Amino acid sequence: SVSKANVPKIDVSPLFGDDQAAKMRVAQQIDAASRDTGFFYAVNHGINVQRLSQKTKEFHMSITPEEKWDLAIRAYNKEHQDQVRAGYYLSIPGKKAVESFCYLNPNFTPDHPRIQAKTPTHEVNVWPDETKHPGFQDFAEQYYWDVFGLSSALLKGYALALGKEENFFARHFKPDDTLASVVLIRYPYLDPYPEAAIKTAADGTKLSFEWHEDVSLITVLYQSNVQNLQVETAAGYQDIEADDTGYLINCGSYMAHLTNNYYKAPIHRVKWVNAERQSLPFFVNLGYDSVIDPFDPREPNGKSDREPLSYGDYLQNGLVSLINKNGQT
Ligand SMILES: CC(C)[C@@H](NC(=O)[C@H](CS)NC(=O)CCC[C@H](N)C(=O)O)C(=O)O
Ligand SMILES: [Fe+2]
Repeated sequence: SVSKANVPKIDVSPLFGDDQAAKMRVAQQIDAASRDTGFFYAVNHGINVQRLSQKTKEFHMSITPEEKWDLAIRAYNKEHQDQVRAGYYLSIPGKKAVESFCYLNPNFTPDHPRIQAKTPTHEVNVWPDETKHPGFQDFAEQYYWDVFGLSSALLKGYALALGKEENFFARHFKPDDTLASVVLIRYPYLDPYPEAAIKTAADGTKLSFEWHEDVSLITVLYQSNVQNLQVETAAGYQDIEADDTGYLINCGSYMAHLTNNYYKAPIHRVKWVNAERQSLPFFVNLGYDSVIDPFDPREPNGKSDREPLSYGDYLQNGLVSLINKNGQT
């Protein structure tokens, strides 16, 4: 018998306003969720998720093998040595079902100083041909800034929840240098479904992606309406109900580090379900040099003995570790 996780729906609209007490009431709800299962749905967020889903589906269903090779990351195309993060992550017919397209900050151009310095984790996005995918790049870049704006507001909520001024996290989340990424993931319907793409957990559950903590400050996720996620609790895994009108929010391991595990990064996994669906995360990453001094909200003085960790070092190590543990996606 698998139980269902308590995942509250939080109206985040006050975080865009100037009613300070209303913002505190949202923060209290974020705090409560972050100390319980670690997940909540953000509702009344203002993002046109219908258009997001439609445009993503048009892209996934119309891109051809030729185009996928041309956009592929270095794991799938040895010619693209500069594409570790950004580009197309191919499926492998009969072996690997999932495929995805990842893009980074649109402001990362050949002229950007971090690109000119060849700083790790910064890359210039690759895009399909405008004539084959009209409006796709325009849509995707605007979506990046829309979800950036929602994420900025959420970070104000997290700061207030922890007793800090509302710009405590957001001041490090800047359009000019954020390492945040969008991933447009297609999980396909397949018949027969390749057995190599199904993992069996210790408890017998069939999975598409094994247990992990997120490499992020927070993760801001839109998924279509097919139940798939489970969160670990002390009493075992619990199902997270789907909601295709809201964003599912959780903390990543950078938040756990800087709060001395007061807000844990929830361990979660993806159940195998044979259904055509979309999983569209935005990983809220800071800048390469961003450092937040850790603190412990449990102590009156907030003192922590944990070392400050540069976000760039955290991200570089975290991305590689996730591939080594859970496989190349
Ligand atoms: C659980 C979902 C978020 C999704 N999984 C995922 O997106 C998983 C686990 S959080 N994430 C990753 O592989 C990290 C992608 C990082 C990205 N290439 C980048 O360079 O920034 C899924 O549906 O499998
Ligand atoms: Fe995750």
